[PDB]
Amino acid sequence: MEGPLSVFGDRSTGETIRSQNVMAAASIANIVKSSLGPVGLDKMLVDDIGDVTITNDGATILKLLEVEHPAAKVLCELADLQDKEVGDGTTSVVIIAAELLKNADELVKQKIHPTSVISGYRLACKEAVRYINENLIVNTDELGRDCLINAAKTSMSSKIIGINGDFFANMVVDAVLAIKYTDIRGQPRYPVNSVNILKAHGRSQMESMLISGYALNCVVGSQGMPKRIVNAKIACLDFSLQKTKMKLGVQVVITDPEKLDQIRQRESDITKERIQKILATGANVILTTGGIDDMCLKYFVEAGAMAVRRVLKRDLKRIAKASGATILSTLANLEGEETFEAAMLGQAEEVVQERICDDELILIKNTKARTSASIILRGANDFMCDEMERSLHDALCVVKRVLESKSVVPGGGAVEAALSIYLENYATSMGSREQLAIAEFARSLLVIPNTLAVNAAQDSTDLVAKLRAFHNEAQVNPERKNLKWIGLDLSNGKPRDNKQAGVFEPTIVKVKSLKFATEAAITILRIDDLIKLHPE
Amino acid sequence: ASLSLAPVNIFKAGADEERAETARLTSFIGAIAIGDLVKSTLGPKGMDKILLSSGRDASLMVTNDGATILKNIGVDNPAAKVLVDMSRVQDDEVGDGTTSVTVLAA
Amino acid sequence: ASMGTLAFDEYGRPFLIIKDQDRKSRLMGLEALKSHIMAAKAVANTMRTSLGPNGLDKMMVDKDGDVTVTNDGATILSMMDVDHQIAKLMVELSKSQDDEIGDGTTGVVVLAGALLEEAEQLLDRGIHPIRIADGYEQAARVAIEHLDKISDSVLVDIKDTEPLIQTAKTTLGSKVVNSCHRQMAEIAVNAVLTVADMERRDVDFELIKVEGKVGGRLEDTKLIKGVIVDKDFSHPQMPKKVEDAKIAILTCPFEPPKPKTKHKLDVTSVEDYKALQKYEKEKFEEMIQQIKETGANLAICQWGFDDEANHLLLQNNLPAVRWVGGPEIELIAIATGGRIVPRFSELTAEKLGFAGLVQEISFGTTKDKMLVIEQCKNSRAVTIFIRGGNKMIIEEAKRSLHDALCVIRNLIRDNRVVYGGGAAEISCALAVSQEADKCPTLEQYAMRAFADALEVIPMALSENSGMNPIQTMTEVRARQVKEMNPALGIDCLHKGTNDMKQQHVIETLIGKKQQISLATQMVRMILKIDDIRKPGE
Amino acid sequence: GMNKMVINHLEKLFVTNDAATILRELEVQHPAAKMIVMASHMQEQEVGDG
Amino acid sequence: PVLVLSQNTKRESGRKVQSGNINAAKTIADIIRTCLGPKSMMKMLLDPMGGIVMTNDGNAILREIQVQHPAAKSMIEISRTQDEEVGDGTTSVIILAGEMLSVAEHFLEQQMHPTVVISAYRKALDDMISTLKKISIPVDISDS
Amino acid sequence: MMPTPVILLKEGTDSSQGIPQLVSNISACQVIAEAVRTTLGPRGMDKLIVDGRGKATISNDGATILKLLDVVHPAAKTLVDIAKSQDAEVGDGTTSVTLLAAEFLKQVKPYVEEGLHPQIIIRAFRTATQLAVNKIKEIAVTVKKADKVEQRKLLEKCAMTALSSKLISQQKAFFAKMVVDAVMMLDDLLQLKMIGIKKVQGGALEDSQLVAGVAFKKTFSYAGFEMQPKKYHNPKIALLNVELELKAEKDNAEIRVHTVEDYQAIVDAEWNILYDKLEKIHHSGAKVVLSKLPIGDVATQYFADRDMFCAGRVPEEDLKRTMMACGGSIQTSVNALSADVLGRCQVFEETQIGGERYNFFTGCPKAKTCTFILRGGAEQFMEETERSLHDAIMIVRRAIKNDSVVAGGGAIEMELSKYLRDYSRTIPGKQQLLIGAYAKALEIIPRQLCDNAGFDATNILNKLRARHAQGGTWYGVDINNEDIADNFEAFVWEPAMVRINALTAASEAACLIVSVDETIKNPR
Ligand SMILES: Nc1ncnc2c1ncn2[C@@H]1O[C@H](COP(=O)(O)OP(=O)(O)O)[C@@H](O)[C@H]1O
Ligand SMILES: Nc1ncnc2c1ncn2[C@@H]1O[C@H](COP(=O)(O)OP(=O)(O)O)[C@@H](O)[C@H]1O
Ligand SMILES: Nc1ncnc2c1ncn2[C@@H]1O[C@H](COP(=O)(O)OP(=O)(O)O)[C@@H](O)[C@H]1O
Ligand SMILES: Nc1ncnc2c1ncn2[C@@H]1O[C@H](COP(=O)(O)OP(=O)(O)O)[C@@H](O)[C@H]1O
Ligand SMILES: [Mg+2]
Ligand SMILES: [Mg+2]
Ligand SMILES: [Mg+2]
Ligand SMILES: [Mg+2]
Ligand SMILES: [Mg+2]
Repeated sequence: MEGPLSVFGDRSTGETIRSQNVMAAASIANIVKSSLGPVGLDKMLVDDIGDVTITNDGATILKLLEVEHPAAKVLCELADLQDKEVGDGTTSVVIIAAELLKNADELVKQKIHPTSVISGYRLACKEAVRYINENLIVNTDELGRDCLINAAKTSMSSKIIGINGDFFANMVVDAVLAIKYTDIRGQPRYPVNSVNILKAHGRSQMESMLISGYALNCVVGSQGMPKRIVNAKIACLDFSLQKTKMKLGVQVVITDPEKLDQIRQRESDITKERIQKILATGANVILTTGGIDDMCLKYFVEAGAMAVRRVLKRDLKRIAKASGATILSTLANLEGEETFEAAMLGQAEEVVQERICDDELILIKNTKARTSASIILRGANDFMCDEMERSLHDALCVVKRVLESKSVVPGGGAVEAALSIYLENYATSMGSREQLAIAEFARSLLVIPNTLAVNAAQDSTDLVAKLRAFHNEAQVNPERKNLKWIGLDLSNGKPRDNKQAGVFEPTIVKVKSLKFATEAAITILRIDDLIKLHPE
Repeated sequence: ASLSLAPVNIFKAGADEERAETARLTSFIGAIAIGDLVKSTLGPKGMDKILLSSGRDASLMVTNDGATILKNIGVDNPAAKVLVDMSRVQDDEVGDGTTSVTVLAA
Repeated sequence: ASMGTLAFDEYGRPFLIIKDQDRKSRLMGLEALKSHIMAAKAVANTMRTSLGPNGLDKMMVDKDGDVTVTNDGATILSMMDVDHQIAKLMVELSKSQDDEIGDGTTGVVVLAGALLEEAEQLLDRGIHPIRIADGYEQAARVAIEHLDKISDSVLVDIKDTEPLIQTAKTTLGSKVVNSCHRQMAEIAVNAVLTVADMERRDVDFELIKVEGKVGGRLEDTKLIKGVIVDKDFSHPQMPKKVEDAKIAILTCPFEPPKPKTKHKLDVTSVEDYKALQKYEKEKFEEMIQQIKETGANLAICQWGFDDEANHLLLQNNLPAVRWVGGPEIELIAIATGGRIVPRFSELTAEKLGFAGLVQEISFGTTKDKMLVIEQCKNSRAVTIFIRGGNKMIIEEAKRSLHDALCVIRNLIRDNRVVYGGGAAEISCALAVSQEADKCPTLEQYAMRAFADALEVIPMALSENSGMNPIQTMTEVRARQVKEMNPALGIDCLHKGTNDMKQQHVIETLIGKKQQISLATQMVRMILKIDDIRKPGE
Repeated sequence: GMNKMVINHLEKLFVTNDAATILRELEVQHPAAKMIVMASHMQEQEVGDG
Repeated sequence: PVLVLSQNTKRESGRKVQSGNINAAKTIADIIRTCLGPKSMMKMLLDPMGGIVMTNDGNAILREIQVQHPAAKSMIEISRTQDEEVGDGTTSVIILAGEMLSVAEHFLEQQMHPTVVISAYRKALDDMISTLKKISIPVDISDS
Repeated sequence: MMPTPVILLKEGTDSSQGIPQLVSNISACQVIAEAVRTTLGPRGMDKLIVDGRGKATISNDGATILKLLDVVHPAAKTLVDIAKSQDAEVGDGTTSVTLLAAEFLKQVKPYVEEGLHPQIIIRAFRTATQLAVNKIKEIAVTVKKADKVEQRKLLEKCAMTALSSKLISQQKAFFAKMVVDAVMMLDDLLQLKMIGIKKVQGGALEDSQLVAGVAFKKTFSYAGFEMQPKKYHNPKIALLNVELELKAEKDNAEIRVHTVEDYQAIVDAEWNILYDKLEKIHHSGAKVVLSKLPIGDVATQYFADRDMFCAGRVPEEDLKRTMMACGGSIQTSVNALSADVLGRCQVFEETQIGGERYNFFTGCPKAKTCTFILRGGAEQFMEETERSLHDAIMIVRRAIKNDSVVAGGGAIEMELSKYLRDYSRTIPGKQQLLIGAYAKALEIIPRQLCDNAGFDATNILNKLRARHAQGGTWYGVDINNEDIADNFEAFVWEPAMVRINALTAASEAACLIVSVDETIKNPR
């Protein structure tokens, strides 16, 4: 180019590229800042075609956005990773990463070396994690089940299922406890994403349903089939029930016309015999991942059974695990024959086709050999229903984390204020420039209560000053250590004991948020040059 | 390095700077072109040229005078311009030798 | 390069700060400094081959295709169509050297380029460009004092002009006119000494008319102690030579008088008409009679005249020149000792000039005539008539002789003289090295760089002369330090000896000091720049 | 009250919280709004404030 | 050009967005406001397929018209929801939603927070449900 | 955010409103500051800007740089405006003002983002500005001796400081002595038009000079000017506004004659008019003649024959300076040329100065005027020299009128930051944060000095903050030692009004920018 370096592209270097990266990260964080906390508000997103999406989920927003800058794609992927590993905190992690970037670039402008800023950030992250784990956790055993309900309500605040939290939290907790299962190693496991979530516009939110059992977004294959069965014997099949076609390497070549008739009839009698074998054991409900020809549906109809086709593999796996059935890819035993044992059947106290507003689905109720849970969300339109689904997924992940790790922390900026105080006091011991880096980490942590108050339309300065005063008193006066639990009350603009108010978050949320935000800040801060090659 | 072959070009769009061998090349080629043009008019058995201007008047001259020939051509090589002016100054000083001075220089 | 502003906002709203910021460019910091240094080095390496006797010329072509062959650095850089602003600064630097001195226009550029090339390595090692500039200023002061120390003095008298002729020959050694080396030096010296105010120490160049005419040979160039004009006598039957000419210099057209104010002379009768006719006739006769009664044998008007006046001059034996320009009228007055007369009534025998010869000169087969006025008594004006085979060598001869005249002027202004051939530069480099050794601060590096830059002129002379630069320069430096002789330099002409005092290679002390000072000041101004902003296209 | 920086079609800058000035320097194009602005300017002419 | 989001990505925010959504909703309402009750008048809609739809049905009208504002899209979607669920009230619902948003615009201009308005709306909805169930009357479905 | 059949404003009106608009204004101001940051201090660098015509300007002057930048941002125009205002009222501190304003804005940026009311911010800014201004007026050192040697030392030191940032820093003692002699030889009004600054390309900075008199370039001489003499040893000088040449006696004048005798009489009458003017000028005793109007060739030759000097088309400013120097008056009529209206100098000369011819009037003892003659190797070299000297001259004028000096190198800024931190630790707690931010902002001057010098601004600012709290008020950055030092003893002196006006202007700009809450661009 014009410079001696003949690279065919543009080159930014130094404070130019550092300021640019910080500008990008700030842009991404300012997109989502307005959707943080019980007073945050939702966003519309239009996909250039009229496709509309209402949401409060920061990960969802940053996935839907079309980002061009790499330093902002980094934060988008950070939010995605937070959603994958935790399920909540997707906005807070982005805000914190951006604020860490801001303060770190301020230090680099003051000419503290980026290596020193990075060391200080690493130290502050480690010590904040340790201080949380040692001073700021509450045992869910000491608190009981209202702890789980409070964690769910805290996660649901800032969502469109907020005020109805009193009831949605009960639903979420019941569902996670229902899908609780213990495996080998005797460890309790709560495999969310096994709770099924269906959406159906119509009745109000409060009319959403918790299904003790399973809900299938499918219908019977023939209108002549029954649509309710009580003592359901369930057969889960992973193969198709159709007129049998010889495989690729097999050809029929007739030289005696008298065989054609029997061959053609055998092509159907094979599947007929398989279906008869299945039905002879007592299976009155047959779910299939594959298809079911009409010829076969007629067999089921005449038998008085309920057959369902094109079921999804994951739905089938869940129904099987929940009812006690065995998914069969083939009717084939270790004796080279074709049989179907009654032990491969599952059971359920009822299987019905229930009418939801303008569609129909199947409900498998009270499965034995395990308890399962499904949730049918009911709102005013698909936008509401989708946002309810996302919020409920967040709440389910939160309850799962609370049950896996039995530690919670208070919300409303309590943790951030306590960490700000403790780290601004702790920086005095570590070096001279890492000291400044740790102080800036502490100050950055305050962006969460600041943003909460700003969104609540309150004096962020005064509120966060009161918070920091309380937490400093707690950290300097051993007689008032109970002040740690104080955080923001955004409905009144006054600090409050959030452990007694019930504003709880899983420790893993804050810990992983901090770790990921620090990693993102470090990677972006390490960049001091940029070479953008002209496309080809 | 060099004025032209440097990471920065120091010139306005349309300028140029021929360096040592390129400059001597263009100079020798221009001068020798002028000389080869103006010879074959030299001496008793020298032959004439047709000038045949290309303006809207399309003047037509049949000359054996080297000064006239060089004056009436569109020259763009600087060394060639030098030789042309030399022949003109010869024609001003004396009236003969305008082809011999050019051939000698070439 | 880089753009003015690349954010467009942390909120997505338009961020427009500077007008046409998207079309504008910007370079900041060390990359800007290195771009400057690269441009300056390119210019300096272009110029360095035109340095010294064995230096070669450059062929400049203007917009309209006119050719200029020259060795003059100022003329080259003025004809150069540069776009880089640092190259423009270097052109201004050379022009400044030409204004102040009239010689050194290539040395200044070479030295500035070398200083910037050394600053390049100093900046790579991490020194602040201002620290580099300050070390360069310190070393420049040291070199200036060393020049004052090693300087010599020459006599500027009009009796023995050999030192001045040697100086002018040194100045003209590198120019195409070294074929007539001593003739050109002699005429430059005689010109300035004829027209030079010794008491004031001033030399007015308006009194030196440098005229060129194609034809003839360069050896025909001569000094006329008087004036040459591009005119001929007004009437073709007038004589072409006038000896012992008493000259009447007039700025009144030989025509009937005319008021400057809007006037209307009214004719109201045949008697008025005849009176007007007779008035006109008698005016012409009275003008010619006044010029004759003054005793003049020659007239020189500035504004031309008509048929009656021309024929009356011819009849009265008064050869006459018309349409002479104001400057030439002034020069003729100054040369002949005459006074310029605004009207004939004011003309007297004392206001006349005297020239022992006024002649009309031909130039072969041309039809163009020139008028020479010479053999004046004590002409304080002079003319240099240059001949040659083409306008290119004529123009180069003009500018080379201007260089020689400017050098003699600088001698008249300050007679102190340093010896050239790179000897002065080597000696100043030695002095700067010694002072850098005695300097304990961080400017040591800048001063050593200044010395290594001062040493580019002897290296350039050697290279242009085909010798090996490093070998020759190290040997002559070693000889200078061993046997103390700041007159040891590069034997560009291969005379055997390295002694420039023996080869009569002579420079002006003010010239060398001005070279060093200008190079250092411009290098400082360039190093002080760390941000360029330029409009798009 | 906070100030506003209105830039008119002539690229001139006005930094003020004077209502009548802001209205003058805005290019109000809706006729009913123009009528309200006429009222505001008549108030400015009659009284100077309000 | 060094952007952070792709060009064509336009982001509005604040009371401009709130008032715009409320105006879009109440415009959707004003479209079919006159199609409610026994003395309503027909509307002739022109399909893109050269067809014609002469109707009084709120959901028919809103389904045949096309919009680009996402708030208007949401209102048309809730009309579709009402029609699919109960098959009546498709314009009463639209008008009620428009009026509720209109009256909330007041409190939004008066510095009240949307979450406060929403909590009030939900309390009021629960109490509406209670009052309807209290004032309802039974039916003998055997009475043809 | 919805379409309307008839829109309120003209289509194309772009309105930016709220906290985002305010933060963007602050960012634009940060950009404008960045554009001049690197020029601050003795280690400051120059900027090269080029116009559309392709003419480059090279400057260390912040006002110049910002005028040349085609700034269009409505909020960032305010920094350019306050730099202009500083160059107007003081003549130095133009970079400091912009840096301070932008740093105030940067420091309050976080609270603006967190919703702190701009009215509160501007109230705090006003309070801290009043406090800092009163503190400068209180601790400024004003020697109450009125001694002439000490007042020349003071002016020389203030000028050396004002010049220790330019491309003439290696000659700042020289140029400071010259600037001081100039402003001390000016009259009470200290008119800038009474100091002439000629720029003669060619020569060295040390070859530049000050003329205790007047000097101007030769003006289009006619024939005979070289026959004129060029040195006079006690000349009397005729300063005129008179065209001396054969011309139409008047433009609406028409002569009408019906006789050749009258015709000739009229011709001779024109000649006698001119010759009578010339004879009066000659009999006034004046050996030098200067006219604001042309002097023709006839008059030139007349004066050459009388051995007089004549120059026409002399510029009005050079004529007024010649008048103030030699002690006469400019005459539109030559009918009363008395010795009271003639001027006088001890020496008049015409000399060669670097390719140009210049007329020198030297030896005027009653001269209330001086003319600088600046040498250098480039037009822009001489222009930046002139700008540096203008800075120094304005500084010296302000110091003459109020010799109240503070110390530089950031000493005064660190002292005020300490004082304002102290004051802020004694107030409720909302204004406390903002006045502490003001204090931290004041530290941008020594920080930027250390940055441009290549030091560790952090360590140096720690040293300064420590030494200013232990007792000691004139400690600031020492550039050549990469350390700190008592700058009042090192003689880094700065008129108090410089920093007073810098703080005033920066705070006013910050208050304005922060009071703006909406930007409405109309379509062109
Ligand atoms: N009832 C409440 N009172 C105060 N703060 C709350 C409350 N509920 C949630 N928060 C705060 O909101 C922050 C995140 O809110 P939200 O946007 O819902 O979560 P996410 O970070 O997953 O987007 C948490 O830091 C939490 O402290
Ligand atoms: N009759 C002749 N015999 C031999 N040589 C001749 C004769 N006439 C001319 N020449 C040669 O020809 C040359 C003249 O050729 P010409 O076309 O006039 O060239 P130019 O225009 O350069 O004078 C002279 O060098 C002369 O020696
Ligand atoms: N005869 C000579 N022998 C050795 N050196 C010479 C001779 N003549 C000139 N030089 C040197 O050549 C250098 C370049 O001067 P030159 O290029 O001729 O003039 P300019 O530098 O003004 O273009 C001078 O420093 C001078 O010392
Ligand atoms: N010799 C010096 N040592 C330390 N600091 C200095 C010196 N000279 C000037 N300064 C400081 O440099 C700062 C700005 O200098 P300068 O660039 O001249 O100001 P501006 O560009 O605003 O006119 C002043 O605040 C002054 O304190
Ligand atoms: Mg959340
Ligand atoms: Mg020379
Ligand atoms: Mg008012
Ligand atoms: Mg109805
Ligand atoms: Mg200054």
